[PDB]
Amino acid sequence: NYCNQMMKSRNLTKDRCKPVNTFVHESLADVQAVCSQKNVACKNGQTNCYQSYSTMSITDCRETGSSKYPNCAYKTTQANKHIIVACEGNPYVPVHFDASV
Amino acid sequence: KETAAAKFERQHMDS
Repeated sequence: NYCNQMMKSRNLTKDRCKPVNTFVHESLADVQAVCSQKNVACKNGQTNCYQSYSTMSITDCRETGSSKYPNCAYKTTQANKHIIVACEGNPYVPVHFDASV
Repeated sequence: KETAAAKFERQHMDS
């Protein structure tokens, strides 16, 4: 499936099985634009997080309960949700994915 | 090598 394929390709499951990972299907510029949108607090308490005004297309990749390195197995769940990312640097761009509502 | 913004792109971007 898409998750097992993209996780491997992006060097995410080549040397380990990462429990979860979300892929955003919007242009990179549109995602970077979120850093100037709705300012909220990151679950960790920090406040350099921003929620997207609109929902975006995303694919949630979750490891099955059976997955074990080297045979990682993922469950693919497509959806449209508001993304929340932590921004920093100059330019101000996303460095962490916080959640999706 | 890989900056934090670069890593976010490799890990989560799939336009």
